[PDB]
Amino acid sequence: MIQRTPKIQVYSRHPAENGKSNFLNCYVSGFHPSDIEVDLLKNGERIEKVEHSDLSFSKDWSFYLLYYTEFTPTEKDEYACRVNHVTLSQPKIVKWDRDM
Amino acid sequence: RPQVPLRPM
Amino acid sequence: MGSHSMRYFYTSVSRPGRGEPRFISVGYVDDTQFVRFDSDAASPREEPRAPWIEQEGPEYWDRNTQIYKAQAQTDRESLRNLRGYYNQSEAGSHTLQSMYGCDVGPDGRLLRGHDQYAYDGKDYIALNEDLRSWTAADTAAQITQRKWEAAREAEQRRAYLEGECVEWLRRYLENGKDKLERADPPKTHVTHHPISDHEATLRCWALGFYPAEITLTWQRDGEDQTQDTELVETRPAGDRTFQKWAAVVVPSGEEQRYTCHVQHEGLPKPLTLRWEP
Repeated sequence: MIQRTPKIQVYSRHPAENGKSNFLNCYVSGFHPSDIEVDLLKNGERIEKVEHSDLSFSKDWSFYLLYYTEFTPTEKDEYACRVNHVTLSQPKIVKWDRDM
Repeated sequence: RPQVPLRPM
Repeated sequence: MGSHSMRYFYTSVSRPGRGEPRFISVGYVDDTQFVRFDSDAASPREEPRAPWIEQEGPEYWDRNTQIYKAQAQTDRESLRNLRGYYNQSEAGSHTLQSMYGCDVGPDGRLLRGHDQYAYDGKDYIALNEDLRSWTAADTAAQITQRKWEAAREAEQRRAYLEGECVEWLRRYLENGKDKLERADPPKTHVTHHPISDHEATLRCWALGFYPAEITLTWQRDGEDQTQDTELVETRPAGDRTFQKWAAVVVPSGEEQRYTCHVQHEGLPKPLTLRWEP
């Protein structure tokens, strides 16, 4: 390593309530170098209107970024974040748990 | 306001 | 402590054979991002990322855009010189990062200045806190140190951090004052999360707070439960506020002997909150 693998959190901006406007967030942090691939998935498929913040970094020089999209949760719509980075064997995938 | 760039490394 | 900070974060990444290094800047007051610049934009210019910097007029934006366009060229030379010093090939991608700014106290005066650099994710060179000397990480950065000592460049850096940085931050605090000088306390609660008649997780939430600095901790009759807590690292909501939670698996039936404790600058008094059945 002079390449750190990204930590990944998936979470909503507001406490989820089904059939109510929200934002799905994928926070990737702690990674180096700065090239990284983030997709937000719904039921396994790629959401196209996705935005991310400006590229920044922590005092240890590691980068971070928030990927986000408007959405409306439902009782079992399955949302997740898929992340590729040169430190990973293959894309890393994190399901959205509305309790975390 | 950012700083005016200095000499390169 | 009525205390504030301004920081600029630069990243340049080379991409050999594919045109020049990409240069990206972001600017923060405290934990509020307020400006960006991206050399790959169709018309690269500094742009507002907070509503209170918009009140600066087009001359302010032009000037900073010129700064960034010049810094980009400077970081490209740097990248070129770095590759040479480390005896690296012309084909690989490399990263030069810069971070600089000031911390000031409630009196508005300079507490500490910062100006330092990293190559490929590792410390390269930094201005020491006296703002008159350098620390170099290895023999390659001593080559840079010798150049910058010969030119007395620390004098120019000092002038910026003591003279400029400080007054710009005051200006921005005055423009942004109800968003920058106000803390937003965490809205909080405790959720019950039973895993069986075996266990039960008390997850404790702090949502919607600013600034990011916080402390969430649990107790068992008083005693800190450091070993037996899962804590997420603090994370952006995306609306300029932050979130964190802290969880703990507690033997099923003993939940109400446990108390979450929240500390944050936005609350007069620390909170000792419990699960609501």
